[PDB]
Formats: sequence, C-alpha cells, structure tokens
Amino acid sequence: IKAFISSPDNRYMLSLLNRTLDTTRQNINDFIQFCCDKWAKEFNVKTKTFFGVNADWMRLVGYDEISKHLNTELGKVVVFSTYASMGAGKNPDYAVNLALEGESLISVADVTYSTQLRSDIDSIYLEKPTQLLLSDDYSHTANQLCQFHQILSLQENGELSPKSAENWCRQQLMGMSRERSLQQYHQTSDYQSAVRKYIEQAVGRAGRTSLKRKQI
Amino acid sequence: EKQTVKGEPRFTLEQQEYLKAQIVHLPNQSEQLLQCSDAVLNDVLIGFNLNAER
DNA sequence: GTGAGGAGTCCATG
Repeated sequence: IKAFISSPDNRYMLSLLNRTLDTTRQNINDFIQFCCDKWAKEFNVKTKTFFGVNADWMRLVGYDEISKHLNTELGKVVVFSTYASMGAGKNPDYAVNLALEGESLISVADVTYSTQLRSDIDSIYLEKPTQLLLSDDYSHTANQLCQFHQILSLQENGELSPKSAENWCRQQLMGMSRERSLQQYHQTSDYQSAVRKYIEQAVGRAGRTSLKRKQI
Repeated sequence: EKQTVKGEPRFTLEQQEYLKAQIVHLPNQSEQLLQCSDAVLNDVLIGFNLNAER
C-alpha cells in the first residue's frame, strides 16, 4: 500500500487476497485505515479505501459506486477482495473524465474505436493462494469419496509412488486433519501448475479496454 | 435483431420474428412456477378438471 | 508444541 501511494500518477489499485476483511477484523481494518490516512497526509493526495467487498455486498449495493466516485471527484481508490469473490461479477470498468485525468491516456488500438471511452485497472497486488485441495460440504461420506478420488487420480497419473499413496490412504481412513493432507499435497508437481494457473487467470481477467497508462 | 451486410439489413421483420421463436430457456422448478400468472394456472386447472380436488 | 492458515453455489424433495 505504501509503495502504491508513493507513486504520483496513478488512480486505481485492487489488491487480491485470500481472506475477507470485514467487521470481524475491525481492529486490523482500523489499523490499515489509520496507516492510509497517515501516508496520505505525508504526500498531498486524497485517498478513499473500500472495505467489505463481497458477493453479498455486490448484490446489495452494486459495483457502480466505485465508477461514480471515480469519474466525479479527483482521488485514488484502493479495493480489498479475494480470489473467489471475482468469479461471478465481470466487467469491472468505469466511465472516464478527461478533465480530471492528465496526459498519460495513450490509446492502444491501431484502428478507431466507437462508443464511449473506458479504462481498467492499472495496479494489482497478488498473494500466494491457500488450500488447493477440493472438499465437499453436503454430508460426511461425500468428502471422503472426494479425497479418495483425488488420491487415486494422483497415483494413476504418475505423481505419487504406490508407497506414498498407500500410506496417505491408510492415514486418511483412520482419521486425519486438513493440515496433514495439505502437507502431503504440497510435495507434488501439480501444486505448482495449479498456482501458476490461478495466477494466470487472475492476471488475465484484469484489462479489457484500450486506455492504458504510461506505467502499469 | 441488429445485423447488416454491405450497409443493408439482412432479415425482414417476419423473418426476425420466426428466428426469435426458436430459442427456449429452462430455469429451475421454483422460478418457472413464479413466472406464470394467475390466468395461466386457472386455465390449466379448468382444462384438466383438476379444480374438483380439494 | 507440529503440520498450515476459507469463501461460494445449483437443484431436488413434505
């Protein structure tokens, strides 16, 4: 956050996370708000921070508030959200206002584009994901079936020797916790591919316009 | 509804109406019942002689 | 202490 605020010519920043920062974490929210206020006072800017960005908040209030506050008053916006939250809501764009913007609005398309002028994110924070092993929340047998299916698929493809697979199955049958399962999973080569896929999907979904800044 | 070829509309109005009458949409059971109005349910109940049952 | 470190959803049945 401090590194972003140090940058003079920027307006937007969306820091993807893996936990929801709501009133349940009001203490850390207040700590972050106080730090942001102090850092804004250090420079000469006015910054507005949005908290509690969830699916329920999106369906109750709407995403148009950020767009309304972006093209009406000069300032900078910081948004906190998680990976799974941005799975059902698409097109996070906003109308532009060339009077407030500077001169770093270089068009990218080689041909003329019709309709209005719109932009997208120019700064994104990425975080290492968490548990990537599937689970079920319908009954007690379904979860065990899912775990056994994952173990057998990993053994079949070739990422686990028979010894490791048999030991993992025996431990899972006689009672086990999530931490041991994740520890066993993290030592294969599928974990890196999953993390890379998630990072690629996250970075791809940001950027749908042709009004790109000088620096991203 | 909107499509042009060489700056000229491709389909007429009747052809557009025929084209738009070939696509269906199937939601869950709960929403389908709520989409129906009172007249449709009343007509169906009268037609099949289901109004007798209490 | 020893591992790791959480939100999100579709549909059927009295």
